[PDB]
Amino acid sequence: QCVNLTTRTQLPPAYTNSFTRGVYYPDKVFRSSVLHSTQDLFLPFFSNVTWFHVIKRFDNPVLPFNDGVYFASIEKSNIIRGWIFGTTLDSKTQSLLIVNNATNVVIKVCEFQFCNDPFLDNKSWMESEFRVYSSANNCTFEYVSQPFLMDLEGKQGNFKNLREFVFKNIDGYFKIYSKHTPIIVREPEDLPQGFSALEPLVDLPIGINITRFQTLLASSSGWTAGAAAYYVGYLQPRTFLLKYNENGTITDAVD
Amino acid sequence: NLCPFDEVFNATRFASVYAWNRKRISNCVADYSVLYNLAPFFTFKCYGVSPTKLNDLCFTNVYADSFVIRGDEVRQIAPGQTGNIADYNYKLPDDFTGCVIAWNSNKLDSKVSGNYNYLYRLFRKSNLKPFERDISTEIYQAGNKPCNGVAGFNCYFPLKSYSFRPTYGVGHQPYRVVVLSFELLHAPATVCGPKK
Amino acid sequence: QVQLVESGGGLVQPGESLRLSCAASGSIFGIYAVHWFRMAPGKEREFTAGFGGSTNYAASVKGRFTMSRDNAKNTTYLQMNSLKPADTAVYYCHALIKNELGFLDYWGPGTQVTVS
Ligand SMILES: *[C@@H]1O[C@H](CO)[C@@H](O[C@@H]2O[C@H](CO)[C@@H](O[C@@H]3O[C@H](CO[C@H]4O[C@H](CO)[C@@H](O)[C@H](O)[C@@H]4O)[C@@H](O)[C@H](O[C@H]4O[C@H](CO)[C@@H](O)[C@H](O)[C@@H]4O)[C@@H]3O)[C@H](O)[C@H]2NC(C)=O)[C@H](O)[C@H]1NC(C)=O
Ligand SMILES: *[C@@H]1O[C@H](CO)[C@@H](O[C@@H]2O[C@H](CO)[C@@H](O[C@@H]3O[C@H](CO)[C@@H](O)[C@H](O)[C@@H]3O)[C@H](O)[C@H]2NC(C)=O)[C@H](O)[C@H]1NC(C)=O
Ligand SMILES: *[C@@H]1O[C@H](CO)[C@@H](O)[C@H](O)[C@H]1NC(C)=O
Ligand SMILES: *[C@@H]1O[C@H](CO)[C@@H](O)[C@H](O)[C@H]1NC(C)=O
Ligand SMILES: *[C@@H]1O[C@H](CO)[C@@H](O)[C@H](O)[C@H]1NC(C)=O
Ligand SMILES: *[C@@H]1O[C@H](CO)[C@@H](O)[C@H](O)[C@H]1NC(C)=O
Ligand SMILES: *[C@@H]1O[C@H](CO)[C@@H](O)[C@H](O)[C@H]1NC(C)=O
Repeated sequence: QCVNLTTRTQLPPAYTNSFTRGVYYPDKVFRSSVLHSTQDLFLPFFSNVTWFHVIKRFDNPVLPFNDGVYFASIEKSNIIRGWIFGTTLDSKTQSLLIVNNATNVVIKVCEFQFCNDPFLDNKSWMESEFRVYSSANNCTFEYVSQPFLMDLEGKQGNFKNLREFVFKNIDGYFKIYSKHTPIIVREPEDLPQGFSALEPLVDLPIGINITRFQTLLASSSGWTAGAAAYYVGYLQPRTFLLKYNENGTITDAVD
Repeated sequence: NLCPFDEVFNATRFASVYAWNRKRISNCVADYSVLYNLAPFFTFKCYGVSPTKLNDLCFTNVYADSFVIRGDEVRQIAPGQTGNIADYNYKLPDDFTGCVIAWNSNKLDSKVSGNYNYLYRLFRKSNLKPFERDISTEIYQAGNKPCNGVAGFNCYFPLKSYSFRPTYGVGHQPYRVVVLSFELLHAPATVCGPKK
Repeated sequence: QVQLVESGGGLVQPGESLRLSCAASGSIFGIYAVHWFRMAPGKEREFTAGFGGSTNYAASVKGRFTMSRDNAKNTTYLQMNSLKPADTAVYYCHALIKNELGFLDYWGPGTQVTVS
């Protein structure tokens, strides 16, 4: 149940090059201090990724999905809550909703009728329109977990918390790798250079066709929020060489 | 992890056969030892695999159907079996792969006035397909003479009600029955018990 | 589970109307197949009135059994206009209503009516 939000003033998006991002653990097998080569789905260096900055002005159009997407976002208040996935999303194709609220995480595999502009948000946060869908007829899978180290509420200022996601579906099972990058005090423009090696979260034994997707942000209108910045890029299969350490974590990777 | 078989096997009441209570169980761990060692179980015969090695076999789907019938017609559970309850209430196809358990609940399903809370469909013009529930209860007509409104000749309700009382002995035992199906599916196997 | 209770049972002279209804208390997911029944001291189970969007009643009493369906309070009403001395029987309401379980089939305790 949502009125047509409108209040949309779209502008051309930005593109920033990928310096060092797009690295994840290939598998849950323990090694130590060795050079090993891999050939898998990866992120090219210095390629453009779409930058969206939101400060009124709102930026969340439809986002096509194809063979995994690398996402990043830099913030204090964790304005983003959840994501949606599917193919048509109109009470005919299986839909996946994910969101980690204040207390826990909810993963929903069911059939739905969302709003034209689904939302969960006026600087003070309200949980209004949390139930963006209107129908929950054919629900199959459910799961609950602890919230992904979200900061609750938040005051506008610097952006310390950098969160990056590599959502992918292969062999039905969906895999999520991520890491929390805090205390980035430096003024954010373009992207920082960092050697992250995103670590596993869940390996849901589900699977559907996903062609596009969207995320969720946080008086149906008149909402007021501070600045925020996030980043989206596609993935392609390539190869790399990785060096472990004596502990067994990657120190460097090269193309 | 434990699959929620307890509430199914320890349910307070079992629904009618025409409203056969069936549940899909998925995404858990189902150990068969406790159910196998459950002493008051009387008959437990399975049709697809050996009934003592289900734990190492992992299946994606679990279907459980629970109900109460007479002790006389328990052998009507077999797939393709004849009988009014099979024809008008619930039928088992001959290709069904699964298990079936039956036991006694005569001490709780006996009414001094006669247990008439259980009902069963008795008339149906088109035999129900396997694994189907039919709820329509219009005034059935058989002969070419049109039937509408009141009951009577060629106008009989398609349902009948059981008669169970404690004075009844052999042949009128109210028996609890559960039927388990694990028909293989393209979905990956999820439900199965621990392996020692 | 959801308990069914009967209200309106009382001593009624032959010739006037009786209003008998079955209220449901508990976790009710909505009203479903409900059938009203009678049994005299000496006769066996028979179907008296109910449904079959199609509503059925007994013989020669079609215009006397009038129900009123109310979903806001998840309970209906039944009215027996112009009762007869041959209708001395205990009415049982059986409802297959949806609960936490897929459905529940329960028989109302019923109220005795003595018409003579
Ligand atoms: C952030 O998100 C989490 C979930 O990811 C929310 O936490 C859950 O909140 C719901 C209610 O909002 C809680 O539901 C309540 O507890 C029971 C849940 O059902 C379970 O019951 C047993 C386990 O006890 C199992 O069969 C199975 O696991 C079920 O999932 C129920 O008692 C209630 O839910 C249902 O009750 C009846 C049952 O028929 C229905 O009629 C109701 O309509 C309802 O659907 C009850 O509502 C749930 O327990 C919470 N889980 C956890 C882990 O906390 C947070 O609330 C949310 N934070 C917010 C919104 O701020
Ligand atoms: C493998 O992991 C260990 C543990 O994370 C790494 O040890 C880290 O570095 C040195 C030893 O190599 C140590 O640092 C010490 O930190 C304390 C404060 O905690 C400080 O007081 C000491 O003076 C010293 O600097 C310590 O073991 C550890 N430091 C941490 C965890 O902060 C080790 O380097 C890793 N091996 C690699 C990366 O090859
Ligand atoms: C929103 O607009 C779309 C298209 O203009 C329309 O189909 C829909 O019904 C509208 N919904 C509301 C709540 O106004
Ligand atoms: C995107 O990449 C192309 C490389 O062909 C580059 O020319 C272009 O400048 C990039 N986009 C932006 C906004 O810089
Ligand atoms: C749910 O599934 C049934 C049977 O497959 C279908 O009839 C119904 O339309 C579905 N509901 C949806 C997709 O919302
Ligand atoms: C995905 O689309 C292909 C197109 O041929 C289809 O064969 C397949 O069944 C679809 N899978 C799902 C889960 O929708
Ligand atoms: C049902 O309850 C009894 C009594 O505690 C218990 O022994 C039995 O294991 C229960 N059933 C199941 C399937 O656990």
